[PDB]
Amino acid sequence: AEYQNIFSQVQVRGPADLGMTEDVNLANRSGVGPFSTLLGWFGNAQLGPIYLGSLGVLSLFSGLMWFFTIGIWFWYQAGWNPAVFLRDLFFFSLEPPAPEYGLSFAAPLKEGGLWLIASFFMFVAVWSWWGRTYLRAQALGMGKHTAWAFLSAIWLWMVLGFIRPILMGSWSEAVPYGIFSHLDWTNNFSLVHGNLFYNPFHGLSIAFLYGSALLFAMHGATILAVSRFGGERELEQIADRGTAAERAALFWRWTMGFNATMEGIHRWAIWMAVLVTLTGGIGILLSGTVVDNWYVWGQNHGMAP
Amino acid sequence: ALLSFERKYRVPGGTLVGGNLFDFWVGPFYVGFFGVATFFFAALGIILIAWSAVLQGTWNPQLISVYPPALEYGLGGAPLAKGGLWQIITICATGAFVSWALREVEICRKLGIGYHIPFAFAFAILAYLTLVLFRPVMMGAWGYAFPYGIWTHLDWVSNTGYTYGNFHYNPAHMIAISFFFTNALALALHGALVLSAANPEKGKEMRTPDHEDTFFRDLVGYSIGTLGIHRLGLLLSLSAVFFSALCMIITGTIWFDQWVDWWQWWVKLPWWANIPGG
Amino acid sequence: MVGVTAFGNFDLASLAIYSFWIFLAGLIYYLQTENMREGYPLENEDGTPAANQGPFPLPKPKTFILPHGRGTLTVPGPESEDRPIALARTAVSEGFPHAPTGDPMKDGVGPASWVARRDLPELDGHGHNKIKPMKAAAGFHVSAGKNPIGLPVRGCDLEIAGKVVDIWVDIPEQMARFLEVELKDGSTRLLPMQMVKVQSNRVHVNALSSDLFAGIPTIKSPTEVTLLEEDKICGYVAGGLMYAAPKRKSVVAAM
Ligand code: BCL
Ligand code: BCL
Ligand code: BCL
Ligand code: BCL
Ligand SMILES: CC[C@H]1c2cc3[nH]c4c(c3C)C(=O)[C@H](C(=O)OC)c4c3nc(cc4[nH]c(cc(n2)[C@@H]1C)c(C(C)=O)c4C)[C@@H](C)[C@@H]3CCC(=O)OC/C=C(\C)CCC[C@H](C)CCC[C@H](C)CCCC(C)C
Ligand SMILES: CC[C@H]1c2cc3[nH]c4c(c3C)C(=O)[C@H](C(=O)OC)c4c3nc(cc4[nH]c(cc(n2)[C@@H]1C)c(C(C)=O)c4C)[C@@H](C)[C@@H]3CCC(=O)OC/C=C(\C)CCC[C@H](C)CCC[C@H](C)CCCC(C)C
Ligand SMILES: [Fe+3]
Repeated sequence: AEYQNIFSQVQVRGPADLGMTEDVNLANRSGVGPFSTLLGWFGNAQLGPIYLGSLGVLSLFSGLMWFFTIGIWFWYQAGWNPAVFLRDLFFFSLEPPAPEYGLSFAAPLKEGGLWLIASFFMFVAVWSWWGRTYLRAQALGMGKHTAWAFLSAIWLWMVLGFIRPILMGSWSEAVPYGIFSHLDWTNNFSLVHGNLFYNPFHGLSIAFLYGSALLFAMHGATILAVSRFGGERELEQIADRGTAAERAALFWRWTMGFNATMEGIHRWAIWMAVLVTLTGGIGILLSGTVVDNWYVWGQNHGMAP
Repeated sequence: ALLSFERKYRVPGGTLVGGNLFDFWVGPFYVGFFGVATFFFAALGIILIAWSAVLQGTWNPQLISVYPPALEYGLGGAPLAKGGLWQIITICATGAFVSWALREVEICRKLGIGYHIPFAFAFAILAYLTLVLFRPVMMGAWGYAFPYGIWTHLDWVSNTGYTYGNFHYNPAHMIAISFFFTNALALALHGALVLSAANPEKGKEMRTPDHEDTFFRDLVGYSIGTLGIHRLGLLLSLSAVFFSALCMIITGTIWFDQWVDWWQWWVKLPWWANIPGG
Repeated sequence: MVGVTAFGNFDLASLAIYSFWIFLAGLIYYLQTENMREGYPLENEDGTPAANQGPFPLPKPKTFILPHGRGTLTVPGPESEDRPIALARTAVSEGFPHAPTGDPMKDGVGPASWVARRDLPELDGHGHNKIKPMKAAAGFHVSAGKNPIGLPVRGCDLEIAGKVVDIWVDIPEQMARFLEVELKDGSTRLLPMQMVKVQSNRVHVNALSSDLFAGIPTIKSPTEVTLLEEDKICGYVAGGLMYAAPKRKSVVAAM
């Protein structure tokens, strides 16, 4: 049995659906929606409909403008043209303060100055999306758990990037724009602060990560295996519970000792994923403003190996 | 029964074991071969654990560890107090967990449900060994594995990683990372998404799925569908430990020193940048 | 100094985590719970002074003003049941299993169990239904892949389980759900899709046999399915992998 979970085997088509949309179809409707063959094996097929809303565009004006300022900024340390740009790429970045300074818009537009700008629009871009996952939700009926969800994510980016590196002073801090060094950063960020391994937040954050790992795996599973009675379309089973909802319910109950509802699970979900970056910000908002060395803390209280 | 719907589903089935003798539930729980077998490596588990700490380990079950064997003892069975207890505790670990797995295969026989959940669980165990057995195995001794301690085996990750410079510069590591964060996010999205289709505003009805696909497709440009997130859910976490297990079996066996350098085969390739134009 | 700590060593950071930790424990058992909306309360009896046990963290009703039609179903409902269930005893402990007492798949017990689901066409955002063959659709096309419809059907026996005639696909969502069967001498019979191997010239199953394909929950509505219906037939099948082959719940190998 199975194989109606992964692989699929068959495929049905035809017309294309589309819901209300309190606020216009103007932008909506969009592109043709060219189905995808082998895309319909693993997921649905239909590519599009797609919106083209208000806040939806600035994230592009911005977002784009941004991408660039970087690529344009990893010019000066390039000489130009393909071979070069194709040699490193992963190496290039756009380094923050140097003479250090503080929270001064620094040394001119130069130094670290450009970080300044690109960074500023990522503020605009990312904030314009929230408008969408948020207000875009009032037009189809659905609620903003989404938006909110995405708000913890803005926290981490907020802090580590903007909020965090200021309560201190120096803009020097904060994540550079790259692929290889922006890695480096994280590494010398902990390293300065003893070891981000003794930081209670990052740790619970790692605690939380695996938890969303544990839980998503399991979830997809306890549903792909009950999909016989259509253990999916959970929303319907949320309404009038089917034996599928139970069968699943019952499994972990006689195994761990406790079962939920086809509704709590997703609750434990949102929750898990969120508490994630959440603690990691709390743990950042506090690294450098209240602790320069984390190991101390640990062996300053009682915990350490 | 114990539950409302419980009853109806409690029939002498499963039994991969024999045919009863060990087919009953002790409370909410289900006692079977793998029930006492699990209690097996568990008992002896917490039976033994407490011991190596009883040596003059210390206080707070945070800094009490069980360091694996020594590196001149490379593959043999060492005494005990000197790290042999890792061999003995870890043999029961494997048995302890996998059996837990099989125990599940039973449970999903009378309910006659998916064989899925269990199978998902193994990819999980796989990692375990590659980190403890396999890696250590293709390298030398039950010594390139981690201690068993709360606040200690966190020294194994630093020391070993750093060994190499900036693990970050690892092929797979790097991968398993991307993978981890995605599904990390991703559940929050199907996670935060459902509650929302089933609990909108506060005076507005309970919407249809037609809205789920509409709502998201009407976001990025694509909305994969129910089954989707659930097959997806599978991959991503699944893959995490898959491409993960992959890099840590490449360090020490496959690789010498400096993870970055690896990435230099690409750097200084003949033609420089490979493919300039003319 | 260290314009951080509060006393002779009482850093602001310390409580920060206690704040987080307990308030965390907060969510769990209470909010994050709500996992009692279903299968609660639990099954108790009749005796002496106080009954020997029962819960109380139990929240409040959550009224669900359903999609379409009369929408009112607070999850914290009485529920329970007590509908026909033929499961007798075996031992004396409230663990010792309960065995069939008739025709297992035929009865409505075990790995072949159906709930007591509402009687109505699943849904559809634009009011209509979902579950429907293609003999009703118009524009829907089963592309080149596997077109049963006149393709064989079997189980562990081997053949004539029946032939085909169509599929019940996902009208509102786009995807195949059920498959139409006719036992030649039995017109209707739609197996799941999530358990029958499709291919070319054969459409092997596993759940049942052409010996049980006759006596499966029948659709009283020609071209219409209702929640209740789906689960019965759905449980019917799945339940062959234990009830069907007489000896499928047993052993395999030894140890
Ligand atoms: C591959 C990389 C390393 C590794 C790197 C790390 C790092 C890095 C960390 C851990 C941490 C942990 N490791 Mg380790 N760990 C490895 C392999 C293992 C193995 C194993 C058999 O292979 C085991 C059993 C463990 C077990 C554990 C846990 C005891 C602990 C947190 C687990 C967790 O949050 O998830 C399980 C989570 C759940 C089941 C759901 C959690 C539910 C909510 C979030 C909790 C609510 C309140 C709760 C009681 C508070 C707990 C606080 C504790 C600090 C966790 N590790 C490998 C070898 N491990 C973390 C730790 O101790 O942090 C200080 C940590 O920082
Ligand atoms: C040597 C370095 C340190 C270390 C240093 C750090 C630092 C530093 C940080 C973490 C953080 C994290 N660490 Mg660590 N970490 C170490 C070892 C570990 C181990 C382990 C087993 O050993 C584990 C499991 C973890 C796990 C984790 C995660 C729980 C957490 C991820 C935060 C994040 O990405 O925010 C995700 C945030 C977002 C996704 C914001 C969204 C951004 C916007 C929305 C997207 C716009 C981009 C664009 C649109 C996308 C298109 C493509 C673009 C071109 C990019 N770390 C070592 C010890 N770790 C972070 C954290 O939580 O801080 C406390 C963090 O800051
Ligand atoms: C300075 C140190 C290095 C570093 C060195 C290492 C090393 C070394 C390792 C990792 C590993 C990992 N790192 Mg790293 N890592 C660093 C920074 C990071 C960062 C980051 C933001 O920068 C991230 C996101 C990560 C992320 C990760 C993970 C992808 C990976 C471990 C996850 C996993 O598969 O667990 C899977 C966990 C298991 C499989 C445990 C299984 C145990 C069994 C199955 C469960 C037993 C049942 C239980 C006991 C019973 C419970 C009973 C209850 C009490 C009731 N690392 C820094 C730069 N990293 C590990 C890895 O996979 O290698 C690549 C690893 O070994
Ligand atoms: C939290 C601790 C550290 C840190 C530690 C690490 C570690 C450790 C690693 C990275 C790596 C990455 N980091 Mg980092 N990182 C930090 C902060 C950041 C910040 C930030 C908030 O400023 C950003 C934007 C990033 C961004 C990134 C990515 C560019 C990269 C991995 C890609 C990925 O999986 O992302 C998210 C990707 C997804 C969620 C997948 C889907 C998203 C994409 C955009 C969708 C593609 C669809 C396709 C294009 C079709 C589109 C059609 C229409 C356009 C819709 N990091 C902090 C400072 N980072 C990794 C790397 O190696 O990268 C090279 C890595 O190993
Ligand atoms: C990729 C697959 C993901 C996944 C899936 C998954 N996990 C699973 C399952 C599934 C589908 C189950 O069915 C099973 C379960 O029941 O889940 C509810 C389970 C489970 N996954 C667990 C853990 C777990 N999963 C992890 C990860 C993942 N699990 C992945 C993200 C991790 C990680 C990455 O760190 C951990 C720690 C268990 C909580 C649970 C079943 C394990 C269990 O209960 O084991 C039984 C053993 C005993 C009861 C006693 C054994 C005692 C030992 C002898 C002593 C061991 C000492 C130890 C070395 C100490 C370590 C130091 C610590 C003290 C700090
Ligand atoms: C618990 C919080 C988790 C979370 C949640 C979350 N994220 C969110 C949301 C939610 C609920 C949204 O609503 C929003 C969304 O739409 O998600 C589907 C989002 C989102 N999370 C994203 C990414 C993301 N989330 C991450 C993490 C997380 N998101 C957490 C795990 C991560 C990382 C680093 O781990 C990433 C990379 C975005 C894809 C999406 C929208 C938010 C965002 O990133 O801002 C919008 C960005 C732009 C408008 C930039 C435009 C792109 C430029 C054109 C790039 C230039 C060219 C490009 C480089 C070439 C490639 C082009 C291809 C795209 C074709
Ligand atoms: Fe779900």
